[PDB]
Amino acid sequence: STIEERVKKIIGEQLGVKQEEVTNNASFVEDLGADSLDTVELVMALEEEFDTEIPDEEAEKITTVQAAIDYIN
Amino acid sequence: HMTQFAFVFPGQGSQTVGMLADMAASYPIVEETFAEASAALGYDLWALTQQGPAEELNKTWQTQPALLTASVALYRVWQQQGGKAPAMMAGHCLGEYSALVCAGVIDFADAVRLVEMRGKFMQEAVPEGTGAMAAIIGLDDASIAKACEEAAEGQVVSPVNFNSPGQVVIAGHKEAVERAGAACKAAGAKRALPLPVSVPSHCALMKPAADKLAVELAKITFNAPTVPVVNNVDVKCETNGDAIRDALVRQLYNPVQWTKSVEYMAAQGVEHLYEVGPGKVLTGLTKRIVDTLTASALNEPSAMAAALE
Ligand SMILES: *CC(=O)NCCNC(=O)CCNC(=O)[C@H](O)C(C)(C)COP(*)(=O)O
Repeated sequence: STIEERVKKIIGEQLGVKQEEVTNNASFVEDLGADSLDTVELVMALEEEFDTEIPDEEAEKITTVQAAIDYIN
Repeated sequence: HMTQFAFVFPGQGSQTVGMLADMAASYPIVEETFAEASAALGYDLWALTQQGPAEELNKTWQTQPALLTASVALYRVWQQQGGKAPAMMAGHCLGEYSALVCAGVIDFADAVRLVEMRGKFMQEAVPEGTGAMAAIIGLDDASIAKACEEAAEGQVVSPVNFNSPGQVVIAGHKEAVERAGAACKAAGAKRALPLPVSVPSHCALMKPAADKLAVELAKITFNAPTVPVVNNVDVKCETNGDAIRDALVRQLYNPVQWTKSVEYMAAQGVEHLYEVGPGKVLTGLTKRIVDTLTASALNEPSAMAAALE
């Protein structure tokens, strides 16, 4: 399990979605069906697994699977 | 002619200071549309939307013409760049007025004046600081109705917006809304979220406001719609002027059936909802209502370009 695989699993867990649907280019709202409450929870859950603290100025830029992968690096 | 789409229009709560700033910078028709609204209202509506403060943008008799004008400006960008008309339209609360303008039912300047008055009647019926609306997330409809009945305490509070499975908005007196939200959370609700609206729309407190709105709507010409519009109160596509007027009157103090409205569009063969207004509220609801629907917003220039291609 690498960083990208762990980011993908969490997104699938939080959004209730199959792993094959969590593609690198999917956006949370328009593709995976998230609303704005689900995205705030998804960011929190990313801070939990990777022990980072995402400042909410740049949490608001994390709108796609790849944006989250790239932030965690 | 491949994918059938509808246009949906958001209501109060979706406004923000600076909304549509990128679209206006790309498309001069945005600010030309606001200049028409501004002339009807007597003040510069574009400046209010761009400079605020949010305290002014959030006062309902200014909120409502700001949102209506934003939605009509986005529809005019779409059409100006050659976009074709949607298969049908549905407006969420105040958005029903925006849909009726875009369908050709009500003249734009008439509508601008109309929703300013609607906000004034609503504020008159429930003064500033005395009402509230709250979104109860993840709780069954039997429990919310029970929480509301027990929290009334001689005041008004009831479910008014069926927004999706797992989202019902309640509204009434401020203190009653707080007691109902606390009891909802105590009964297993995930959140009880207060909303940025200055009046409690669609509850019984608005009934006297609806009586005055009926008289104002009688003074306005209604035309037959050129695109079907699904109304909030009955989930019906009315065409006659008297039917449309009556549904707007009743909308002010009866529940908004947004879940059933989106189900109906899907049943008619709509495959994609475009949200024609600021924010992404209606987009975030769509898949929780019908899992096979897709949705996106048309309030940024890049999204507009991609949808037109
Ligand atoms: C039409 C109307 O009555 N408007 C005033 C009441 N507001 C609503 O009915 C919508 C309430 N729901 C929301 O605003 C969003 O769904 C959430 C819960 C705030 C999440 O927002 P996010 O997806 O931007």
